[PDB]
Amino acid sequence: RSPEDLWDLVDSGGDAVGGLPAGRGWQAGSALDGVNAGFIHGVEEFDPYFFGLDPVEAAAMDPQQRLLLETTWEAFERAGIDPVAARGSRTAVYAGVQFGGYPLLMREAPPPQVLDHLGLGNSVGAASGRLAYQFGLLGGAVTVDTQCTSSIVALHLAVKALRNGECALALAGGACVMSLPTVLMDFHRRSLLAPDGRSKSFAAAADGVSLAEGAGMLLLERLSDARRNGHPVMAVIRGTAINQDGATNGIISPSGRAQERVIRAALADGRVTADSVDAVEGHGVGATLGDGVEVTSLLSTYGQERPAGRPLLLGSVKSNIGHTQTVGAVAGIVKLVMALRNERLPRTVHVDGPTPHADWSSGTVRLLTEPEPWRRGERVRRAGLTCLTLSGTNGHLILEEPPADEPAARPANPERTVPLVLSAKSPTALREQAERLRATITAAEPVDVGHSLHTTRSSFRHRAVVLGTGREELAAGLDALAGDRTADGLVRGVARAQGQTALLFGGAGDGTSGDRPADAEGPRTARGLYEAFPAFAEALDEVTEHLAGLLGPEVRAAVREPGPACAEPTVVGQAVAFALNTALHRLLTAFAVRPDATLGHGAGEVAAAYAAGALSLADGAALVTALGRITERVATGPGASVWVRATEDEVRAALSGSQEQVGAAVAAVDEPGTTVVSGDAGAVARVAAHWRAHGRATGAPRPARLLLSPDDEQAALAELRAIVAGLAFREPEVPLLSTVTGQPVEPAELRSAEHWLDHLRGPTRFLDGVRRLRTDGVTRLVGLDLSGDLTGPAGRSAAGFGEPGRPLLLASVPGGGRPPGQALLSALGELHTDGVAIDWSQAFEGRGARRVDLPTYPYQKVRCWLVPPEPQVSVVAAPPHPLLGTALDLVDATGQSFTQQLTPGQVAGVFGQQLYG
Amino acid sequence: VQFGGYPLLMREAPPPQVLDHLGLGNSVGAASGRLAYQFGLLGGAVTVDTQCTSSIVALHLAVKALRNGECALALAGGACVMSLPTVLMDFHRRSLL
Amino acid sequence: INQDGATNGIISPSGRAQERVIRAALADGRVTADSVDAVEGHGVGATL
Amino acid sequence: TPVLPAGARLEWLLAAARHGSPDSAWTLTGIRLPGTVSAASGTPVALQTSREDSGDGHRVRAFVKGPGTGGGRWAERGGATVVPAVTRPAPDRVDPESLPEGLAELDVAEVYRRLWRQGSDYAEPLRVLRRVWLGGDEAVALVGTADVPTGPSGWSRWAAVLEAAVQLAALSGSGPRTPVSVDRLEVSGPPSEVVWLRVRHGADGAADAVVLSGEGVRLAAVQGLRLRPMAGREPAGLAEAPLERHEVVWHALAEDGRPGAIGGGTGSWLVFSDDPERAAAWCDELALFGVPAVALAGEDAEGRDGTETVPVGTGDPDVVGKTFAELRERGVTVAGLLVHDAGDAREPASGADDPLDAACRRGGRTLALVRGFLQEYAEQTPRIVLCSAGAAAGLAGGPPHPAQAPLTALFTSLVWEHPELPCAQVDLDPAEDPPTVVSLLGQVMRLPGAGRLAVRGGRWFEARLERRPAPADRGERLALRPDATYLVAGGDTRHAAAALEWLAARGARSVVLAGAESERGDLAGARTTGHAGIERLEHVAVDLSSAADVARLAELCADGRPPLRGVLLLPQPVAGGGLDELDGARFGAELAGALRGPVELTRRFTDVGLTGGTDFFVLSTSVVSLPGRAGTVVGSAADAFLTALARHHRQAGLPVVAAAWGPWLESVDESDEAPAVAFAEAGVYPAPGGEMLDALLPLPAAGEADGSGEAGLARVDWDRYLTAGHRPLPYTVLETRASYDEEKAPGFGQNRM
Repeated sequence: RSPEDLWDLVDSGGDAVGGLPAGRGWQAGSALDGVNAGFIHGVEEFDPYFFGLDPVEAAAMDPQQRLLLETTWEAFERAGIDPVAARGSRTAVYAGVQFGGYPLLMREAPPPQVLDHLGLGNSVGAASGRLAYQFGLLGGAVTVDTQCTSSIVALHLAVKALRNGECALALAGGACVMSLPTVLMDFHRRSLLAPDGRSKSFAAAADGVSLAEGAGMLLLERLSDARRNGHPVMAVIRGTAINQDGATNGIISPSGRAQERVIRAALADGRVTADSVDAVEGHGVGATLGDGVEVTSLLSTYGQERPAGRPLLLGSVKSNIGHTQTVGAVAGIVKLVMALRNERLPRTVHVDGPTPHADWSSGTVRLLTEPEPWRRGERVRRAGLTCLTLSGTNGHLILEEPPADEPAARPANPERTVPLVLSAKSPTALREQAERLRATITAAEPVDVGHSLHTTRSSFRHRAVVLGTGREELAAGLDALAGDRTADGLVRGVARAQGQTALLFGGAGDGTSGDRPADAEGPRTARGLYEAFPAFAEALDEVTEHLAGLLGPEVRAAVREPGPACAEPTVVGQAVAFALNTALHRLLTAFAVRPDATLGHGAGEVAAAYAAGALSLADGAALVTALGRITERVATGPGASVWVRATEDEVRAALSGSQEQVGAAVAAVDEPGTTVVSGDAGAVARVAAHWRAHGRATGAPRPARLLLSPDDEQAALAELRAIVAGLAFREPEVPLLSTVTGQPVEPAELRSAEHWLDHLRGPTRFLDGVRRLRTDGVTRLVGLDLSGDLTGPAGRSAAGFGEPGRPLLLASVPGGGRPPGQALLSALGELHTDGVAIDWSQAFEGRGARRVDLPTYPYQKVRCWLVPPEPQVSVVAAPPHPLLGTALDLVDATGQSFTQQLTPGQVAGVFGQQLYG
Repeated sequence: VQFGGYPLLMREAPPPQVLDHLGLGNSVGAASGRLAYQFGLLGGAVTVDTQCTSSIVALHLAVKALRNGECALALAGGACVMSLPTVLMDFHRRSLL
Repeated sequence: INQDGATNGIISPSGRAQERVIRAALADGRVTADSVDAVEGHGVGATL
Repeated sequence: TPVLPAGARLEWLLAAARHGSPDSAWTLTGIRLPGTVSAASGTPVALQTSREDSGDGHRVRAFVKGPGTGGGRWAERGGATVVPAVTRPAPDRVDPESLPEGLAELDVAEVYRRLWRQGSDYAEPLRVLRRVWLGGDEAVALVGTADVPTGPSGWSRWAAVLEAAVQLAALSGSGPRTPVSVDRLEVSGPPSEVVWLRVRHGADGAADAVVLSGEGVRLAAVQGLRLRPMAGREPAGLAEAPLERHEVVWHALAEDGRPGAIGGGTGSWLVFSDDPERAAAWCDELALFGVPAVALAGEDAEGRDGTETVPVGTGDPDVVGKTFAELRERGVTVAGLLVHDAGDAREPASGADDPLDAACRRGGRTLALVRGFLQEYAEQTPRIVLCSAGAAAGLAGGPPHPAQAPLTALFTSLVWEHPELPCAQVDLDPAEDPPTVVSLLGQVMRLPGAGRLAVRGGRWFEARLERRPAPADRGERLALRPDATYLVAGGDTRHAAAALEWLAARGARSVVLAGAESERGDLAGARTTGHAGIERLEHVAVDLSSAADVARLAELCADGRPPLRGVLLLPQPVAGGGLDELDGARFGAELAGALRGPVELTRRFTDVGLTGGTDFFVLSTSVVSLPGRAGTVVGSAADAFLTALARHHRQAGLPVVAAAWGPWLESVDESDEAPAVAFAEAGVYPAPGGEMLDALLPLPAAGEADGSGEAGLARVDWDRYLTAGHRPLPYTVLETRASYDEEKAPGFGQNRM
């Protein structure tokens, strides 16, 4: 199922020819008794749902179309190209295929549904069309037939298309499946098969040919374009030719001369010289005469020009796998490509001695009777294919090494976290990938595996992310995924296509609510992000070094080493909170998280407005520092605040109806079960006592949260109007909601010095803001929880909204995970899992990451065939005596009777006497 | 060229002297092979299929072969014969005609 | 030659592909579209 | 299973009869249609027919013959006497519009549903009724364009038109039935594109019919059509479904296990618990989230958070109804009810160890609650959540507690008796802290309709009923060890005789009939069939409700006989009863009466160590109790309790098993088949007790030490089971949870769209 599987077979010196396939519906009697051939087992099994095919059309498709379709996906995956990125490309397709007769299996007329799919399911020219349709490719898409040479002809045409600049990529190969037995019956009837079914390539033991199946596709590009795109190169195809035996007197060999011409034509096309070739993967099909003619034509070309001490090395993979018919040239390429990578030439099996039908006596050519080393070095390694056919279209290719595989010059690093990302089209295929991948992570570099997975593979509907630092942690996470058992290192889920996402920005001071063990640890965690994510470090300094000048360099120390002041209502705290909010927003957008709305609480509204694009970064810091100084006057003022476990309408009614309320008012309305009250410390404390007398809980006391006098208002309006008039406002990219209104912000409101003071002339209405995000379609909701635990009141106000039992995802980005990066990567992993198209590159940026090979997709195959599998073959019995015919069973008959019909061609066979003509 | 299904006209089995010629008589790859055999031509011989465009595709490749200098002349075209009625029956059944 | 590929029918995939192949054939021949007098179209008789 | 339609057989005889002639008018008489022509899906069929001319003028005799069964021989499947050239006039232009005048119209969709509740379904070419009217002992119909090949012109349309007459002849009846004979059939020409049928049941057990053209011309007539002599022929031998093992398997919600939102202002939540602090704390959590709620507890506890005190502990629904009626008089609107059970905490709270009485207490209380509340506000379509703890098999948290079992029975009773109400069972771990109430109601409100959910650790599971093959050949290889006694207990004589026959057929040398009838009834027939292989047979006449008579069974096997190695408590009948018809006192009495027998035996045999020395100890239950069924509350409760009790001993390492079987074929009464007819329409088919015992008994050596869940063994078609009864909203035990976010392209080759 891969080049490495072929290499393991070939390099171990095995063979793959065996007994006939069961489970194909073959009616064949004794006519194949004792025949051996190289079959693909399970060719009748396919995964229609992976390709989006209806299973009745997948039953109608010729197995050759199915193998091309399946093999093409795998070719893109090993090129390291996402097939979704190939859609709309100028990729051309060239497929060698022959009509296999698959519809002729049917014992009875087809059902009316499958009948309408048999046409495009079985046309030869439809095969390349179906590939280019499925993969959305725009180049030419042609099928070719020349019997055995069809694959080498497809490669030649693809090389000539790429050199002529028709297309950016070309995709070339073929398929061959014996869906019907008839070709085996014919080659057996005419005694062409070797009696044991082995193609004894070039051996004195040569006996005959041996049939086999196969499919293969190569993805091809001009070497200069491949290199500047940074693609992998497995080998170089350097030059190609086709010719024809034609016809002649037959005292000269047409094939002998024609093979000598095609070799010289291919060498000239490649602009190489015959002395520079090391090996030939010859045809060597095992016919007694043909193997002698081929070796003769090599002796008269390559065998005349050898360097001193360098015989041409000859072999053939057809000895390991049989003939393979239309794909013979692909099998030869896959062997040579793996031989180049492993730096060895494999043995040829079943050689008893070199065939007597050629003069080996020159010593300039020898069979690979034992494997030989083929190290990279000063002499550039090169090899040739031949492929031949009785209808006379010959071909030859020259292959060459890849360019030098230059190392990364790889740096040392601490073990920062790696996010492995997996996805599949169904849950079982997800767990299959976890098993396949575990055999790789236990050997390859974890950062290189992680960096490969997010870019060289497509993203499907069922998703998982595995986080860790050590190879053992990643292996433990993958094992838990494979076992379908939950572990904290991983995240699981299914992509909702709905994009609708919103982002929540906090002010500094709300950590006064008392959860300072979290609201100081959030900022300490945000310090940890500077070490792990370059986009954060740049963004933070682009606030800090730009705008610390408004406060003096003391704020730079507070930003670099955050502490309790970062959770407190102060100019420094407000500035630090704005800096860290800005840095996180620039980090999340570097991960390609895009908000469809923003909401900001208190002074966090400036950050939410900045993130909505409504301001420059400089305007933000100017406004934040003004609101910072106003906040100092309020927080240092004579008043107080409390929270009460009573809702707005309860508190407002009890407050307004009673006395002992003097100057106490509702400051915030953020979650259904509690509200915050502020004003005179006397009235505020007495309102709290009143609610404890009603048996409610209260949190108390705290500093003031509102303007305590119109004196403070007039001072603040004088300070704001001067500054607000100077800010370079512009209209937002995405809807910005305000906690002043609980509503979207208009152009004039954005520009209003009154509006910016209304954060201090409250209440704050965060509950209404979050409730509006959900009416307006927001499915997933992200907290910049550096202070006030802002996602908590968001969850408690969001979840009770209304009837439909909707999806709701709450994510906290500077979260509680112990290594600081794992909290952020876990939150991103959860968004990516739910369906956000996150760009993982920030986890791998600034590290020694290299692309490496990975397993390919695990199809979940099921039987797709026009007929049920046969019963046990014991059913068969002798034919009727030719003119006695079939015995009837008319039920009440007193003695048996029989009938025969003789058609005209049978009549002349049975009536063996003529009288008078 | 496209596979026409011609041998499927038979009701009886063929005589063996016909049977031995049905393979090369009906293989689509053999169609271009016969021409280069009969006329003794030495250039590459290719049979192509792309449904209705099969001829213009064959002609396009022949123009490229001549421009590349692969050959002295090129000989390009195609054929289509309804040896069986089944394609008319499909287009009539689906009311495409 | 080109394929019309596969996408939403609303943007006329065959229509766009036909416009591309015409421009490519002109660009291969080095001719310009004003210098063509007539075209022998497909015109198979299918209504759309 | 596919069958040849009776109208097609009746046409097949006519097609043979008219073959030799151009004539357009025909008569067939003395018609017979014995047996049913059928073919298991994917099998060839050979057909033969003969015109065995008697030489008596008109009298050609026609026969039709179906093939041998396997290597068997041809069999008659119809026969008729022909009379050509009918040569007599008939009435003309009989107004078709006069036919419906006395009669009420029916929807054709309900007509084909009525026939589906007679086991019969039809392909589109036989769904040829277009309008139907019915009244008293007759029916009439309009038949559509019956467009058979050679039917719009040609006679083959008679197959469909005659099958429509059979559809109407069956429609007036009850119980599954099929034609047997026709006394006369008379025909003239092929049928028109429209025809009118009249069918009349005026004769004793037989129907007559007329077919008219759209103009009212006589096209055909039928006399003496009979179906009754093949009403209720055995559906068990006809049904396509094999014997299989059915299991309630818990699947983790690994994908998509995020709770989502809660319904907000659309009502309020009633929260009842055994613990007033739990109901209070969950009302607090709902209040934090802005969801209005009320805390309730039984009158056994104080108003510890101003909680409503409910007269539960009285078995009566009506005082409970009056208690909620006061809440409706406050103006309360209910979104749903949450009932929370204490789990095993009743054991330290009471100091008792009485699992059957604990089940009787729980069920009695919870019925009074649920009925009393449904009687008051079911019109609001309230959601119901029944929160058990430690009820679930097949999961972590140790063995299930059998005293929980009334809750699963009560849940499935709501699923089938009030299918308009969305509801769920949640099973908690009994010893871990319960999850946040928002996690419960969120995860529940993912479900339209109904389902069973369980929580262990932070992880959510959903139950699915799923099915796998059952190797009966293990029972062919099971030789019962010869140096041993086996018990057959508690069954009626029909089950006992079949079990005894299976024991003899498996080499059992010593047996005791531990039945109540066993040493008092005429069991000489049972002794006779037993002694076809049983060397030693003995009988007890045991009352299984008596600890003393159960102690007599424990004195046996200790009495020096060949030592005990198998025990089988056979199936038993249990009284019918829904949620309606029932109250908590009645439930406690009936459940105690149902369970005491098998409980006291299993207990006593385990206390004296005859259990575990025994290789195979089996308790009977119904497969129907896995998804449950309407009107069988106590039977479901008993089956659930024995399932949990069996697992409690199995997790203690003992070879005790509860078998959840289909109906035994030998237990189908020949006198009145109606119980088996009801099962057959519901897609449950009887099977031989010996084949089920063969598929079951050797298996306990395989372990399956947790992951088996609730398990059973029967012939069932769950698609019939689900579509029988009635249910608008999905039920995730039987059915896939939901659709999900994907859609499909127009595909290759399409110039369209």
